[PDB]
Amino acid sequence: TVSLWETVQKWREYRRQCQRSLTEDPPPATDLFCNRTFDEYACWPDGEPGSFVNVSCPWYLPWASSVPQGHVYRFCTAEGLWLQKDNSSLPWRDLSECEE
Amino acid sequence: HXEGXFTSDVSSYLEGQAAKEFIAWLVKG
Repeated sequence: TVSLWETVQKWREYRRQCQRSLTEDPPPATDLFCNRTFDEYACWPDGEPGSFVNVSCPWYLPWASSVPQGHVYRFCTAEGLWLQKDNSSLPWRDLSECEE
Repeated sequence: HXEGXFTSDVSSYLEGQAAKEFIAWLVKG
């Protein structure tokens, strides 16, 4: 029975590891890659222009062991910007494989 | 013996919900 405090500690560790990776990983081959980023939910690598990018369900989720095959998706546009949801600047994301 | 019909289920559900609402807070922004 997974508690809030356990989940916060795992999230902090996921964030810490993500931030190290963002800092440490070498720069993309061109500025047309979408920028790696931690969006509070998942750690995203650089994205090739015109491509979908996927990462595994974030491991700190309370139900992570119930979604061991799932992935979350972004789309990197040809201009090096993550695709945005309309009438906002929030990124488009498909998290449906990582729901409870 | 009915699952979800006991006070222990309600208390476990409430604690699980604290963590799930934290997740939903992270997803939003």
